Amino acid sequence: SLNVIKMKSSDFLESAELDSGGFGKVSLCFHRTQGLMIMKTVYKGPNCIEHNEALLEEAKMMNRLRHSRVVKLLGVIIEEGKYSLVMEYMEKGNLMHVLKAEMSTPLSVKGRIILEIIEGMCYLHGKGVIHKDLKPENILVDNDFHIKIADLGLASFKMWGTLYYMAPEHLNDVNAKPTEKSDVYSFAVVLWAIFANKEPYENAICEQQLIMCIKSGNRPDVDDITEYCPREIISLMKLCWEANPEARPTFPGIEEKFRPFYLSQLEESVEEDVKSLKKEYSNENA
Ligand SMILES: CC(C)(C)c1cc(NC(=O)Nc2ccc(-c3cccc4c(N)nccc34)cc2)no1
Ligand SMILES: [Mg+2]
Repeated sequence: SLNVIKMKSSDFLESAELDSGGFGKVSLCFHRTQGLMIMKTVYKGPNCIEHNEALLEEAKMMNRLRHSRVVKLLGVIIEEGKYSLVMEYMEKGNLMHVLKAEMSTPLSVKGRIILEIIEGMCYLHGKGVIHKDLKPENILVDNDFHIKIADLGLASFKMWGTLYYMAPEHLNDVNAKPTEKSDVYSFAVVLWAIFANKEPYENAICEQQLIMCIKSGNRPDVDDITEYCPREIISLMKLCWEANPEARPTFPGIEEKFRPFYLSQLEESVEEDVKSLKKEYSNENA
Protein backbone atom coordinates (compact mmCIF):
# COMPACT_ATOMS: atom_id res chain seq x y z
CA SER A 1 0.00 0.00 0.00
CA LEU A 2 3.09 2.31 0.11
CA ASN A 3 3.25 4.81 -2.73
CA VAL A 4 6.69 4.56 -4.37
CA ILE A 5 7.43 7.93 -5.99
CA LYS A 6 9.67 7.98 -9.03
CA MET A 7 11.86 10.99 -8.28
CA LYS A 8 15.58 11.29 -8.98
CA SER A 9 18.16 13.46 -7.20
CA SER A 10 18.21 15.65 -10.31
CA ASP A 11 14.49 16.48 -9.80
CA PHE A 12 15.00 18.54 -6.65
CA LEU A 13 17.48 20.31 -4.37
CA GLU A 14 17.78 20.65 -0.60
CA SER A 15 17.00 24.26 0.32
CA ALA A 16 17.61 23.80 4.00
CA GLU A 17 18.31 21.24 6.69
CA LEU A 18 15.94 21.32 9.63
CA ASP A 19 16.33 19.79 13.10
CA SER A 20 15.07 16.24 12.71
CA GLY A 21 14.17 15.15 16.27
CA GLY A 22 16.74 12.31 16.09
CA PHE A 23 18.64 10.08 13.63
CA GLY A 24 16.96 11.40 10.48
CA LYS A 25 18.07 14.00 8.04
CA VAL A 26 15.08 16.28 7.55
CA SER A 27 15.28 18.66 4.59
CA LEU A 28 13.08 21.32 3.04
CA CYS A 29 13.41 20.54 -0.66
CA PHE A 30 12.37 22.20 -3.89
CA HIS A 31 11.09 20.08 -6.81
CA ARG A 32 11.66 21.35 -10.36
CA THR A 33 7.88 21.31 -11.11
CA GLN A 34 6.10 20.46 -7.83
CA GLY A 35 7.57 23.02 -5.40
CA LEU A 36 8.45 22.74 -1.71
CA MET A 37 8.34 19.43 0.18
CA ILE A 38 9.96 17.75 3.20
CA MET A 39 12.21 14.74 2.94
CA LYS A 40 13.42 12.51 5.72
CA THR A 41 16.45 10.51 4.85
CA VAL A 42 19.29 8.44 6.31
CA TYR A 43 22.88 9.63 6.72
CA LYS A 44 25.67 7.46 5.37
CA GLY A 45 27.46 5.48 8.08
CA PRO A 46 27.71 2.26 10.15
CA ASN A 47 24.10 2.61 11.34
CA CYS A 48 22.41 2.89 7.96
CA ILE A 49 20.79 -0.57 8.10
CA GLU A 50 18.87 0.01 11.40
CA HIS A 51 17.97 3.60 10.45
CA ASN A 52 16.73 2.57 7.05
CA GLU A 53 14.77 -0.19 8.80
CA ALA A 54 13.34 2.45 11.16
CA LEU A 55 12.47 4.80 8.26
CA LEU A 56 10.45 2.10 6.49
CA GLU A 57 8.43 1.43 9.66
CA GLU A 58 7.98 5.20 9.99
CA ALA A 59 6.65 5.26 6.42
CA LYS A 60 4.24 2.33 7.11
CA MET A 61 2.93 3.96 10.26
CA MET A 62 2.32 7.33 8.58
CA ASN A 63 0.66 5.51 5.71
CA ARG A 64 -1.76 3.44 7.76
CA LEU A 65 -2.61 6.54 9.83
CA ARG A 66 -3.40 8.87 6.90
CA HIS A 67 -5.85 11.47 8.25
CA SER A 68 -6.53 15.16 7.88
CA ARG A 69 -4.85 15.90 11.26
CA VAL A 70 -1.79 13.66 10.85
CA VAL A 71 1.25 14.85 8.89
CA LYS A 72 0.90 13.74 5.27
CA LEU A 73 3.25 11.18 3.75
CA LEU A 74 3.19 11.88 0.04
CA GLY A 75 5.19 8.71 -0.60
CA VAL A 76 8.53 6.91 -0.52
CA ILE A 77 11.65 7.16 -2.71
CA ILE A 78 13.68 3.97 -3.14
CA GLU A 79 17.17 4.36 -4.58
CA GLU A 80 19.26 1.15 -4.41
CA GLY A 81 17.44 0.07 -1.21
CA LYS A 82 17.80 3.46 0.55
CA TYR A 83 14.48 5.01 1.62
CA SER A 84 13.52 8.69 1.72
CA LEU A 85 10.18 9.84 3.14
CA VAL A 86 8.51 12.60 1.16
CA MET A 87 5.94 14.68 3.06
CA GLU A 88 3.65 17.58 2.41
CA TYR A 89 5.19 20.77 3.66
CA MET A 90 3.28 22.62 6.38
CA GLU A 91 4.30 26.11 5.43
CA LYS A 92 4.00 27.96 8.78
CA GLY A 93 6.24 25.53 10.73
CA ASN A 94 5.50 24.29 14.23
CA LEU A 95 2.97 25.70 16.67
CA MET A 96 5.44 27.41 18.98
CA HIS A 97 6.94 29.15 15.96
CA VAL A 98 3.51 30.50 15.06
CA LEU A 99 2.74 31.50 18.67
CA LYS A 100 6.06 33.43 19.09
CA ALA A 101 5.57 35.55 15.90
CA GLU A 102 4.89 39.31 16.07
CA MET A 103 1.33 38.76 14.70
CA SER A 104 -0.95 37.62 17.54
CA THR A 105 -2.99 34.56 16.74
CA PRO A 106 -6.61 35.42 17.54
CA LEU A 107 -8.66 33.57 20.14
CA SER A 108 -10.98 31.84 17.67
CA VAL A 109 -8.08 30.52 15.64
CA LYS A 110 -6.40 29.29 18.84
CA GLY A 111 -9.80 27.69 19.54
CA ARG A 112 -9.75 25.86 16.22
CA ILE A 113 -6.14 24.76 16.61
CA ILE A 114 -7.05 23.24 19.95
CA LEU A 115 -10.11 21.54 18.41
CA GLU A 116 -7.96 20.11 15.64
CA ILE A 117 -5.40 18.68 18.09
CA ILE A 118 -8.23 16.97 19.91
CA GLU A 119 -9.52 15.50 16.65
CA GLY A 120 -5.98 14.27 15.87
CA MET A 121 -5.59 12.64 19.25
CA CYS A 122 -9.04 10.97 19.23
CA TYR A 123 -8.06 9.40 15.95
CA LEU A 124 -4.63 8.19 17.10
CA HIS A 125 -6.06 6.88 20.39
CA GLY A 126 -8.99 5.28 18.58
CA LYS A 127 -6.32 3.53 16.49
CA GLY A 128 -4.53 2.26 19.58
CA VAL A 129 -1.58 4.63 19.02
CA ILE A 130 -0.17 6.37 22.11
CA HIS A 131 1.75 9.45 20.86
CA LYS A 132 4.18 9.65 23.80
CA ASP A 133 5.61 13.10 22.95
CA LEU A 134 2.83 15.56 22.26
CA LYS A 135 4.31 19.05 22.33
CA PRO A 136 4.10 22.22 20.23
CA GLU A 137 7.14 21.23 18.14
CA ASN A 138 5.06 18.22 17.04
CA ILE A 139 2.14 20.34 15.95
CA LEU A 140 2.69 21.64 12.45
CA VAL A 141 0.78 24.49 10.90
CA ASP A 142 -0.23 25.30 7.29
CA ASN A 143 -0.97 28.57 5.36
CA ASP A 144 -4.66 28.35 6.30
CA PHE A 145 -3.67 27.90 9.97
CA HIS A 146 -4.92 24.30 10.10
CA ILE A 147 -2.73 21.90 12.03
CA LYS A 148 -1.48 18.35 11.69
CA ILE A 149 0.14 16.24 14.38
CA ALA A 150 3.70 14.95 13.75
CA ASP A 151 5.95 12.74 15.83
CA LEU A 152 9.46 13.74 14.88
CA GLY A 153 11.19 11.44 17.39
CA LEU A 154 8.83 8.44 17.49
CA ALA A 155 10.75 6.58 14.78
CA SER A 156 13.88 7.12 16.96
CA PHE A 157 12.06 5.96 20.15
CA LYS A 158 10.83 2.64 18.62
CA MET A 159 14.27 1.86 17.12
CA TRP A 160 15.45 1.99 20.74
CA GLY A 161 10.07 12.43 25.82
CA THR A 162 10.34 16.18 26.54
CA LEU A 163 10.55 17.26 30.16
CA TYR A 164 8.00 20.08 30.21
CA TYR A 165 5.26 17.97 28.67
CA MET A 166 5.81 14.65 30.40
CA ALA A 167 3.22 13.27 32.82
CA PRO A 168 4.53 13.14 36.42
CA GLU A 169 4.08 9.38 36.52
CA HIS A 170 6.87 9.12 33.86
CA LEU A 171 9.34 11.36 35.66
CA ASN A 172 8.84 8.91 38.52
CA ASP A 173 9.67 5.75 36.57
CA VAL A 174 11.82 5.23 33.52
CA ASN A 175 9.93 1.99 33.20
CA ALA A 176 6.47 3.49 33.33
CA LYS A 177 4.48 2.72 30.23
CA PRO A 178 2.83 5.60 28.43
CA THR A 179 -0.93 5.58 28.23
CA GLU A 180 -3.72 7.69 26.72
CA LYS A 181 -3.75 9.65 29.99
CA SER A 182 -0.03 10.48 29.53
CA ASP A 183 -0.95 12.16 26.24
CA VAL A 184 -3.83 13.98 27.96
CA TYR A 185 -1.30 15.39 30.46
CA SER A 186 0.91 16.60 27.63
CA PHE A 187 -2.15 18.15 26.00
CA ALA A 188 -2.82 20.23 29.13
CA VAL A 189 0.59 21.84 28.89
CA VAL A 190 0.10 22.37 25.19
CA LEU A 191 -3.13 24.22 26.08
CA TRP A 192 -1.18 26.44 28.40
CA ALA A 193 1.57 27.11 25.89
CA ILE A 194 -1.13 28.09 23.28
CA PHE A 195 -2.33 30.92 25.53
CA ALA A 196 1.05 31.75 27.17
CA ASN A 197 2.73 31.98 23.72
CA LYS A 198 5.86 30.35 25.20
CA GLU A 199 7.28 27.33 27.01
CA PRO A 200 6.41 26.87 30.67
CA TYR A 201 8.65 26.87 33.73
CA GLU A 202 11.05 29.65 32.67
CA ASN A 203 11.98 30.25 36.33
CA ALA A 204 13.02 26.64 37.04
CA ILE A 205 16.56 26.77 38.45
CA CYS A 206 17.54 23.17 37.60
CA GLU A 207 16.17 19.92 36.16
CA GLN A 208 16.10 18.06 39.49
CA GLN A 209 14.08 20.82 41.13
CA LEU A 210 11.67 20.93 38.22
CA ILE A 211 11.13 17.18 38.39
CA MET A 212 10.54 17.20 42.15
CA CYS A 213 8.23 20.20 41.87
CA ILE A 214 6.01 18.72 39.13
CA LYS A 215 5.78 15.36 40.89
CA SER A 216 4.67 17.22 44.00
CA GLY A 217 1.91 19.11 42.07
CA ASN A 218 3.41 22.24 40.49
CA ARG A 219 2.09 23.02 37.05
CA PRO A 220 2.63 25.84 34.54
CA ASP A 221 1.73 29.30 35.85
CA VAL A 222 -1.87 30.15 34.94
CA ASP A 223 -1.27 33.70 36.19
CA ASP A 224 1.56 34.05 33.62
CA ILE A 225 -0.93 33.96 30.76
CA THR A 226 -1.33 37.64 29.77
CA GLU A 227 -4.03 37.15 27.04
CA TYR A 228 -7.67 36.47 27.77
CA CYS A 229 -8.19 32.71 28.18
CA PRO A 230 -11.78 31.42 28.55
CA ARG A 231 -12.74 29.96 31.90
CA GLU A 232 -13.66 26.78 29.99
CA ILE A 233 -10.14 26.36 28.54
CA ILE A 234 -8.50 27.09 31.94
CA SER A 235 -10.86 24.59 33.55
CA LEU A 236 -9.99 21.99 30.91
CA MET A 237 -6.29 22.67 31.20
CA LYS A 238 -6.41 22.01 34.95
CA LEU A 239 -8.47 18.82 34.49
CA CYS A 240 -6.07 17.43 31.89
CA TRP A 241 -3.00 17.76 34.13
CA GLU A 242 -4.50 16.28 37.31
CA ALA A 243 -1.91 14.29 39.29
CA ASN A 244 -3.97 11.06 39.21
CA PRO A 245 -4.24 9.88 35.56
CA GLU A 246 -7.54 8.22 36.44
CA ALA A 247 -8.82 11.80 37.15
CA ARG A 248 -7.89 12.98 33.64
CA PRO A 249 -10.49 12.68 30.92
CA THR A 250 -10.10 10.72 27.71
CA PHE A 251 -9.71 12.55 24.40
CA PRO A 252 -13.31 11.72 23.41
CA GLY A 253 -14.20 13.17 26.82
CA ILE A 254 -12.34 16.36 25.89
CA GLU A 255 -14.08 16.54 22.51
CA GLU A 256 -17.45 16.20 24.23
CA LYS A 257 -16.67 19.13 26.55
CA PHE A 258 -14.81 21.35 24.08
CA ARG A 259 -16.53 21.14 20.68
CA PRO A 260 -19.86 22.55 21.96
CA PHE A 261 -17.95 25.40 23.51
CA TYR A 262 -16.04 26.03 20.29
CA LEU A 263 -19.15 25.82 18.05
CA SER A 264 -21.18 28.30 20.10
CA GLN A 265 -18.50 30.84 21.12
CA LEU A 266 -15.52 30.75 18.75
CA GLU A 267 -16.29 29.18 15.35
CA GLU A 268 -18.26 32.22 14.15
CA SER A 269 -15.26 34.53 13.90
CA VAL A 270 -12.62 32.04 12.59
CA GLU A 271 -12.93 32.60 8.80
CA GLU A 272 -12.71 36.37 9.20
CA ASP A 273 -9.82 36.08 11.66
CA VAL A 274 -7.89 33.74 9.37
CA LYS A 275 -8.50 36.29 6.59
CA SER A 276 -6.81 39.11 8.53
CA LEU A 277 -3.90 36.95 9.70
CA LYS A 278 -3.34 36.01 6.10
CA LYS A 279 -3.27 39.76 5.32
CA GLU A 280 -1.14 40.78 8.36
CA TYR A 281 1.48 38.19 7.26
CA SER A 282 1.73 38.93 3.50
CA ASN A 283 1.90 42.70 4.27
CA GLU A 284 3.94 42.75 7.52
CA ASN A 285 6.55 40.30 6.09
CA ALA A 286 6.20 40.35 2.27
C1 LIG B 1 1.20 8.87 12.88
C2 LIG B 1 2.15 9.48 13.90
C3 LIG B 1 1.69 10.91 14.20
C4 LIG B 1 2.09 8.65 15.18
C5 LIG B 1 3.56 9.46 13.33
C6 LIG B 1 4.20 10.49 12.75
C7 LIG B 1 5.47 9.99 12.41
N1 LIG B 1 6.49 10.60 11.71
C8 LIG B 1 6.62 11.97 11.51
O1 LIG B 1 5.86 12.74 12.07
N2 LIG B 1 7.63 12.37 10.68
C9 LIG B 1 7.96 13.71 10.35
C10 LIG B 1 6.95 14.65 10.34
C11 LIG B 1 7.23 15.96 10.04
C12 LIG B 1 8.51 16.36 9.64
C13 LIG B 1 8.77 17.80 9.42
C14 LIG B 1 9.81 18.38 10.13
C15 LIG B 1 10.04 19.74 10.07
C16 LIG B 1 9.22 20.57 9.37
C17 LIG B 1 8.11 20.05 8.66
C18 LIG B 1 7.19 20.87 7.89
N3 LIG B 1 7.35 22.20 7.81
N4 LIG B 1 6.18 20.30 7.24
C19 LIG B 1 5.98 18.99 7.29
C20 LIG B 1 6.76 18.13 7.98
C21 LIG B 1 7.86 18.64 8.71
C22 LIG B 1 9.52 15.41 9.68
C23 LIG B 1 9.25 14.09 10.00
N5 LIG B 1 5.58 8.72 12.70
O2 LIG B 1 4.35 8.38 13.32
MG1 LIG C 1 19.20 17.49 -6.03
